[PDB]
Amino acid sequence: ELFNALPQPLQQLSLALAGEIPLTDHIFEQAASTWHVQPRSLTYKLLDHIPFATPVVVPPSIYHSLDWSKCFAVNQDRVERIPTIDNPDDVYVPNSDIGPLLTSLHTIPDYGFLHPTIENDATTLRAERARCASTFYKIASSQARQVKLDPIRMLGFLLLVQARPRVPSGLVTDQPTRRDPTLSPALHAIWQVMQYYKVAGVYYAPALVVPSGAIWWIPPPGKRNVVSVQYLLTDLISLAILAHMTDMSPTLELTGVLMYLRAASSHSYAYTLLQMKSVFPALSLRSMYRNKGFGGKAPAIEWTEPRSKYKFRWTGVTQLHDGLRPRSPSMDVPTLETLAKYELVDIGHTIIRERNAHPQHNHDSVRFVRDVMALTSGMYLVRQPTMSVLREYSQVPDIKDPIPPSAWTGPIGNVRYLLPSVQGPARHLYDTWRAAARQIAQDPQWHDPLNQAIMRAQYVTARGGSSASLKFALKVTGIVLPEYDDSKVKKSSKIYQAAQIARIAFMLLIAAIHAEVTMGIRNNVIQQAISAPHTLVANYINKHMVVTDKVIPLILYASTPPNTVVNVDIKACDASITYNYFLSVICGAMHEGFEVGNADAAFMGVPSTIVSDRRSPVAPYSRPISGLQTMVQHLADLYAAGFRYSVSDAFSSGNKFSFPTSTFPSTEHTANNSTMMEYFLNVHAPSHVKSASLKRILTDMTIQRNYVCQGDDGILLLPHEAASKISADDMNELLTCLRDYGQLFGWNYDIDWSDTAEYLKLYALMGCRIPNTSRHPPVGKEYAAPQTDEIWPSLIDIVIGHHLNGVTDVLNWREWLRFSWAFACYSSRGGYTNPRGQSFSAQYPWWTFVYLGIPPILLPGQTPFIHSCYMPPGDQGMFSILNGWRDWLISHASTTLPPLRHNHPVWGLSDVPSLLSQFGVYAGYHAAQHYRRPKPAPETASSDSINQITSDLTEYLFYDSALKARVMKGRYNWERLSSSLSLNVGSRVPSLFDVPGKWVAAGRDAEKPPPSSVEDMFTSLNRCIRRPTHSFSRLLELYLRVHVALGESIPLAIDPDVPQVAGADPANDDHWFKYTCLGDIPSATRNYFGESLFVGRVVSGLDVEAVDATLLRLKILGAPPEAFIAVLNGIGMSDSEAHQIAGRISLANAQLVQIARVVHLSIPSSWMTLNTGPYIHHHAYDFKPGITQPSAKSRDKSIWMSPILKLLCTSYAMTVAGPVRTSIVTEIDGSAAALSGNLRVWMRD
Amino acid sequence: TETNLIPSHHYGKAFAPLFASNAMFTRNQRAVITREAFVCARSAVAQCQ
Amino acid sequence: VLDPTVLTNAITTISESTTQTISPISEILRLLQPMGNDYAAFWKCIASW
Repeated sequence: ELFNALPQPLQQLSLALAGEIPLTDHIFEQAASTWHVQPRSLTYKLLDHIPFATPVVVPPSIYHSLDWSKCFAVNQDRVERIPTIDNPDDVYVPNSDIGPLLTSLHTIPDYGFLHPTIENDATTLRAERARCASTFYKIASSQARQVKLDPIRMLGFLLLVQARPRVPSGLVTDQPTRRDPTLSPALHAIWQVMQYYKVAGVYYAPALVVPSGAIWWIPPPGKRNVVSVQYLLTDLISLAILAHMTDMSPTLELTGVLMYLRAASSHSYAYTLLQMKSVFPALSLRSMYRNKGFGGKAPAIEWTEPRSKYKFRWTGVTQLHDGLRPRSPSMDVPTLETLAKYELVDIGHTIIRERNAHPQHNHDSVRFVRDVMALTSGMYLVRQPTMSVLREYSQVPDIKDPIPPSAWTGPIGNVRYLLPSVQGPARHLYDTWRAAARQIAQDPQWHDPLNQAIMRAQYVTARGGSSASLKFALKVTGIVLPEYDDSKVKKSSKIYQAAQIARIAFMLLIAAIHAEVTMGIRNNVIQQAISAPHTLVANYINKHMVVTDKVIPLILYASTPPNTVVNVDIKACDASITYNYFLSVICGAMHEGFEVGNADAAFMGVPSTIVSDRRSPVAPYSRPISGLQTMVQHLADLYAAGFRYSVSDAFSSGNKFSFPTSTFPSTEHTANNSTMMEYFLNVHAPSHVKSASLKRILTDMTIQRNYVCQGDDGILLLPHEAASKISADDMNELLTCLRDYGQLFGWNYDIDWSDTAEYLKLYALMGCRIPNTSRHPPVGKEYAAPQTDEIWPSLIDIVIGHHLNGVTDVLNWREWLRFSWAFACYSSRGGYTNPRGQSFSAQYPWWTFVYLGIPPILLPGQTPFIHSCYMPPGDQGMFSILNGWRDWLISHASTTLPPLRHNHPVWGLSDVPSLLSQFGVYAGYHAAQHYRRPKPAPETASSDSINQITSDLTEYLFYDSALKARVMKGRYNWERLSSSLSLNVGSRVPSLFDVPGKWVAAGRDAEKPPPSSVEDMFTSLNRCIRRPTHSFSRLLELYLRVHVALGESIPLAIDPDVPQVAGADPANDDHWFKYTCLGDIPSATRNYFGESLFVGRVVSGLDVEAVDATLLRLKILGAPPEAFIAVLNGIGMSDSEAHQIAGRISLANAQLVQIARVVHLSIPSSWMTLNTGPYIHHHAYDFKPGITQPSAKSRDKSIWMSPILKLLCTSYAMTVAGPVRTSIVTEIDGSAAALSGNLRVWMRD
Repeated sequence: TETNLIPSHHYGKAFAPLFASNAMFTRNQRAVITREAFVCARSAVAQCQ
Repeated sequence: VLDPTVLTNAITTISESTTQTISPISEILRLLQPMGNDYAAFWKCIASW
């Protein structure tokens, strides 16, 4: 059997994780070091223990391999472009073996790496062959790197979860699992593949994974190590996991496997999958319910006031019928024919046979749609960077109606105006952009110095950026010499550094007109600042424009079978904006709108030059243009020469380039979406659609209503003459007049109408959101780099991003929670070996994952699986566990450990901090608060870290216009106030002196932190484990006074048999409860949620919720009005603008969540997709005057006190794993005015 | 409701695809047969007594 | 069946200010509600008559 085949430590853990033994730190530690010590290939032996009955037979043609030498030609001078076999797009990877080009690594024999000799040739002398070999090894060991860890390890956790059956929890609606590991086609095809890699009884994995990349095993003579098998195992593992967290039927699962075995067998594994990526949502999600007899329940959502403030409201239940079926035809004819060419038709007829057995909209039907959509291979697809640029970036759009050259005026310097005669879609684009440019040019908003410092903060990216080259190898065109390091400089050309390099003349200088030399360097801060009036106008078109309340509510309303919905996705909206049509009308219109401004007004540091103006043939005359028009003359000299790309990929060896194209990797190809559809519904489609009925429908349709634009995506929802839509006459003739409308100016519209709704990759069928589990797979994670970046505790943040991202999805939790726990444990045994010294290690105890968000399986006093996966992370969850069993550990430590002599007011004389320290709670509490990334070493050239000149002069870019005085008035008037009078913080309130330090902390975050720093991380980590402070935190020790007891479940928010979310059916215990007790559509009252944050305009270096808390955190205390203006001057706001905020910030009319933010009680990301708005302020009492005690009566202080107490209640109410229920503060240990005073001691810090 | 809602326009927009064909005139054809078959059941029963 | 969630539910919904020190709802709720023998004294009195 599988269970008695495992190692002693693992058998105990599998038992422990399953629920039989609450796991202790000894169970956790021995199971952690059992993984890292034993060889990784040994967990493939466990496949040989389970018997198998699935009829999946792998072909012997998997291991055949067309060699890489035919499929990796250096067509250009140093470009390893793969010569496609049969296509332009067959370039993902070749299904070759790396048999010859491997030399055995001496540490792990029979596991080789790139040949030492071959690598040298590529670096020194190109070997059309000696570099084509190197670009094949660094792709196949990078395509086998798109994975969270070793996938052989991720399979090893699934055998732990399937080692034992789960202990029955005791809940009524707890279904034991139906999945049998002896009946699974995924991990039977793994073992059938793994027979080929067998040298005398032992298994060799074909590619052990190292943070530099994969290490491929060297086959003995006669066998081939084909690179596709490692990806064929990475998908088959990811199917073996997604069919044990989904309860996928064995027959349905079998079809998915045959999809993979055909793909490994053909020439390219990666390529085959891509051509059949949409072959599985089309069979099921797109085509559900077309048979007669359709009819279940579906929600009845309303659009309240449609024009703006999309505020959908869940109002009722519809009863479906044979009418309002999906009018669109099924995808069986089209996808199956496409499917037919790869010889899997039989896997198409199986899924069609299953789908015809779900005729009506049930829980079982919409669970089936998630089962088929979890069959698409969610692995990422690495392609050579040089090769990728050729096939993606450079595709010039085809225009079926160009602007004639006699439709422009004469030139005015560089740009041209459009003539008034030429109507069409070009005229509406010109008129909607010129009218918006003549609103921006007459505006007081962008002349304020704080708005300038915000705009300079958007250019140096606080998040993102790319590998820009430099500036002074591009300023040899100019005369301006750039700044150099005063002291040793660490940051290399960081977007921030570019600002640092030239900050002498407001981050730009009309002496710096050499911004057009080498742009967009990616595999510029002065081109982002030349493009100021291009995204200033695009942020006026995008006035009407989050996912949780502006998309999730929508997708649902659009999917209901009243209104039929066309979803419009534009393919390559980047590569459709060209200067031949789109970007010349834009720069033409902005230069026309920018004349209603004062024609001598400089903008953003660019003066007001003159221009030729030759647009009249009888009188050309020099004309002074404005400052904003001067940027347009340099935008038109930049957009017309395209964008340079200095792509130099590290995958291919010598591949360096200089690439010009017309694609930008900001919000304009978002902004052009609405105005080009506004012309469709009003002018173009009523002009010709050849249908009397069709024309009638369009006339009553606008674009503010009936269209929701975002990015390149968008949903077009028709007027209410809806379900009654003739698909032959109306909805297909509306589509061909749409798809030919976009082709007359290059926009390749890709319409795919069906009665689901796709909106930025969140599908929903019939009022029920369907999560795509292959969008973020369990084993898969992109990296997009040769060498990765994994020190050691950067695996823990992956695990919490692996667990919580699977629970936004309605993945079954019990199979999932156990899997997450097993995976979490592996991520607790780490190490670091010095290059010239001793090796090191660390051991995170469990309870360091309970503090991070993973709920525990079995505490020592309970029954397993009663802590829900919606438990909030941190102190809200550490309270909501300790509030659960405080009646247990007090009774247990009264009959074990001796009583303490003094009294802890939360407990009694029963001594539980010496019991909590025995269970390892404090060692888990102080471990996760300890930092995880290695600190950049504190090394400078001079002044003991002071007088740094790259940090002190990034402030010069942020201090233009005597704003510098306001942040100096802020840090003076606050330090005069706080450190001597009262409210003495000791640390800085979030002022503007932190963010030039924050650009360096996000800039000096260099790779390879030296061995001096990561050893210092390992030593500091080991001290906070061995001597974790016995005392808890200062917030948690005050939260534990509250005794929260919860009553019977609250009146429901959804008739709990309409299925709202992809399988949160009674197979799932709590996910069906928390999605029907609470509702979806998370729009609530304006006294709870309504997105205030009473500052709004942050400087982008500051957290918005750090200002919003500390503006409230003073108002809780006895703050003088001076302490509000001194903090708000620290952000840089003017004294007049700070005063209007200093009077506003009252607890009366303050969002309930904001008050909770003061003491760091946040609504977490786990239930952001839930309607916890009315739950907190209706139910979850802070005082129910008959159950509660009069001792816990927050009297006068209740305005700010109640929010905290209502969020401690709902933290306990979502942590337990049943229906949500009314949670009452029973009593507080010590009175509530003796706790409200206790928080105000902490709120002075 | 909508802001500028002209309701006789809104109903003519809405009630147009319900009078598109013989939806109403199937109940009339069903009613005549349920009258002839009712007398022919009343006649044929009361003639055999 | 003397169920004491009828007396309690009538007193608990009178509204009083929480800023007063002595609270005249919490006094009488302390007076009767701790319960001994589910109020069986009443039966003894009736039994005795």
